Amino acid sequence: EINARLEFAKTSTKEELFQKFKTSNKGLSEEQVEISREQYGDNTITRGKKSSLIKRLYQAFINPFTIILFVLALVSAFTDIILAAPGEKNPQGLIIITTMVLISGILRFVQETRSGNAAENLLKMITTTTNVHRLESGSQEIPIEEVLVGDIIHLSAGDMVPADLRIIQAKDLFISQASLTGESEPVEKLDLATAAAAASITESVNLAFMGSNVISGSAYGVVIATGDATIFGEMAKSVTEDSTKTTFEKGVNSVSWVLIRFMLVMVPFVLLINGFTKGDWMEAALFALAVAVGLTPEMLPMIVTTCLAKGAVTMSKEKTIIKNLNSIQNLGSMNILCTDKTGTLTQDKVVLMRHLDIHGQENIRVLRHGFLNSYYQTGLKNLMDLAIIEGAEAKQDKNPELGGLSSKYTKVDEIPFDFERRRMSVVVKSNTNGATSKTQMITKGAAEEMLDICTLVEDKGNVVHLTPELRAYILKKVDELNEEGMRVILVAQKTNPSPIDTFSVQDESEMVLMGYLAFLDPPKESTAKAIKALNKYGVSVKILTGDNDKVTRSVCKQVGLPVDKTILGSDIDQLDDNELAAVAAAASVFAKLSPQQKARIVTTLRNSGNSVGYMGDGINDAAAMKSSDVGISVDSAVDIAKESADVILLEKDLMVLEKGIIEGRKTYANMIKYIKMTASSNFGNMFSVLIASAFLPFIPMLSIHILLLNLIYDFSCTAIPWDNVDEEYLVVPRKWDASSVSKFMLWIGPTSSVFDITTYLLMFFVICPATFGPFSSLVPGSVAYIGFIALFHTGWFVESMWTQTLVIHMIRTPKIPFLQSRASAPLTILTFMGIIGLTIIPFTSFGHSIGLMALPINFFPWLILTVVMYMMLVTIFKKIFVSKYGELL
Ligand SMILES: [Mg+2]
Repeated sequence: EINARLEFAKTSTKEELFQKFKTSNKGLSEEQVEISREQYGDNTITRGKKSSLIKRLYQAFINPFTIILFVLALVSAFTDIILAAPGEKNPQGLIIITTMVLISGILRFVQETRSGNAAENLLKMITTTTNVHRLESGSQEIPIEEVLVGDIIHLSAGDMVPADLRIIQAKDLFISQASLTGESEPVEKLDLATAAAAASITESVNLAFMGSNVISGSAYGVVIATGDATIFGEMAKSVTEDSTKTTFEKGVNSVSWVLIRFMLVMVPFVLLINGFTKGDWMEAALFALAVAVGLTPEMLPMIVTTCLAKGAVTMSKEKTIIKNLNSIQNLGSMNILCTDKTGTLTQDKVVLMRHLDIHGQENIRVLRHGFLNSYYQTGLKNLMDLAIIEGAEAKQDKNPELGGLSSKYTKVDEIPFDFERRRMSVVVKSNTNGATSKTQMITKGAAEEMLDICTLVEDKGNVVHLTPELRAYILKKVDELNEEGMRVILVAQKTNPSPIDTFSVQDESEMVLMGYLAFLDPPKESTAKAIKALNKYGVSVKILTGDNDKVTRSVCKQVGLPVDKTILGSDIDQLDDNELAAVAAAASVFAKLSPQQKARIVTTLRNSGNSVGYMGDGINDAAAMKSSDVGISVDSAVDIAKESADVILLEKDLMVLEKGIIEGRKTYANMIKYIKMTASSNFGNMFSVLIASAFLPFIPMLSIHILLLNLIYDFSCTAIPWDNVDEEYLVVPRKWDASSVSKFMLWIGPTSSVFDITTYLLMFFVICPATFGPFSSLVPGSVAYIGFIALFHTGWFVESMWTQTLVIHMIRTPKIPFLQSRASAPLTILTFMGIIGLTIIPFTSFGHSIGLMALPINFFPWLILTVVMYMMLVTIFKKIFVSKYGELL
């Protein structure tokens, strides 16, 4: 029903704009922006649903880890605050676990807010801008999201349409509406008052809709609709963006499920054993609560958030400004990099340009027409046009036949560039006249598309007829030049369109071929170093380009790329999906493709069990970028690429992409390392508790003691994001896993339980009796009894920390530590400082308040030996695990 406003804008004219038409200095636009924002709408991106925080927090607080923390608080409530004996009502754990629940839920909500699906500027690090002219200063580039009905945006070459907009000024405006309607050939728009309600909305020669990227031209226009009211909004309503890529959410939930399984197995066993043997069911509940607290690694979401933030910040610092947080996982799993040859593999700066006649000799007339075609072009200026302009300007002082053409001629019409036609045209004319007949129609483009258009040739000394022998001769010379490494463009010229109009493809015919211009794009100085690094790291660099095969093969061979059976688009059309997948999985250089052929190639490669990353900086490559699993682009590019991309790069270089991939991999490597280490250590400690529940007459450690141990360990594990990772782990694309975590827990876990039992006995027979006498003689309620219990708890507290935090330097690498794989300095410093903090805790007022005590100095050397023994046993079990289950982590 929104079509009423659109049809009203299409009909009438600028003279009937109740919502203001004149603006940018007089339009009453300083507070009407709020009226338009509320009454009309705002530029939103609402896809299928925007459930408010009322449901967002509801679904974020039912996370399995949050459920575990809540049930820990509930059991702590149901045991330590209500069902305890009278006088034994000490909450402590209730509040200290509710705080953990809240700190997990808030961080999970923050993550899910900035976690989305593929291309989404949720982080808002880098964005896309529109040249708006508001009534304060004007000419202020603003984000596309900050656009309201009743504003003017100037549309230029490459500028994506901000919102549903009505054209006000039009100068050779051509926009590609293929992103929403098809028909990749650019559609011409004009400013008029025609009504013509009978239309499929697509044409709308007066209306420019959202997503219709401007191929060429300069045009001002007023906004008539914004937000989901735009046709882009109804297209986004059909979300169809759900994917089955295992991400951080599923991995964290699976780790929580492994913890749930281990708890559901162990806690009932401990409860049954204690209740049936000791006859103290409340003590059994305390044992179960301690086991559940120890097994569950609280302060895990904080570590996950730290890892994600560190990865995002580091990737941004490595000239790789990422988008929605799931970009890290998507890019880190890239098997195939499908890029182009322009810019990525070649320094686009053309240093070898040639203006050649039909024979192959120099002739400045061709350069003159090329300069006329380039300097009077409203479209995107590529390297060829810039090289032509610079060379002509540098040589103008020598031969003034090129004498300044910027003022002696004035543009009067233009034909844009279509991939179908491969030729761009301009009709230029002298402004001062002097001949009353000068309307040249210079056209520059490809080889065969230009030859099939021209009907006569030039040079020699005459306008010779286009003999097929001449056509074959020109084509063969062009092929020779292309195989020499230089790309060539052919120019044509027609004259005397006395009515300066009717310029269609029909008028772009029957021309005189002046000659061809040759340019060389030298290969980049990164001589396959980036290519070899990507191959080492698990990325197959495939080239998707539409240029001639000869130049592409020359460049690829110069950059050490495989010059081999190169599939052309003509073959791709004949090759069905199965054989196209076969050749794509085999070939690595694809030349002379179409914007849709690249999309088909990417789709088939992805569907053949792979992940594809397309890097593009043009209007047409977005068709394949949206078809790619991870979208990559440069900052100096068109908006249709950046909006559809995910890995926007501050510089164009494959090494930047490689470093971004490495940092993204390191994020998950450190995350899974921390998860495995914490889970295995917790399993070992609680398994020692379970196996010693039948002997010790007291709980080995209080629930508050284990909780503080875990909190200190986790807050000292915040340097895991800044931890060095072995190259052997960073050279293979990897995804989230939980089975390896479970194997690590069940294998490298009990090796700590054995020495936990050793420390149990050494406390119950060597130190606590040394300070209080034999425990059997100790009477319950005495100072000696409570002192014995507190000293045992403190001893296991200190020993457990010293073993859990110092084993990180060993289990981090599957190799010999400190000999082949050193740790990170922040990790070591944080480990040492946390260990000192825990060792100093029981000697202060915090001890004897939680239940700790000062320890005898004889207790320290036993720990010095126990830690080393644990290191050795861990190394043995680590080599066993590596050689048995393939990899350690
Ligand atoms: Mg331990």
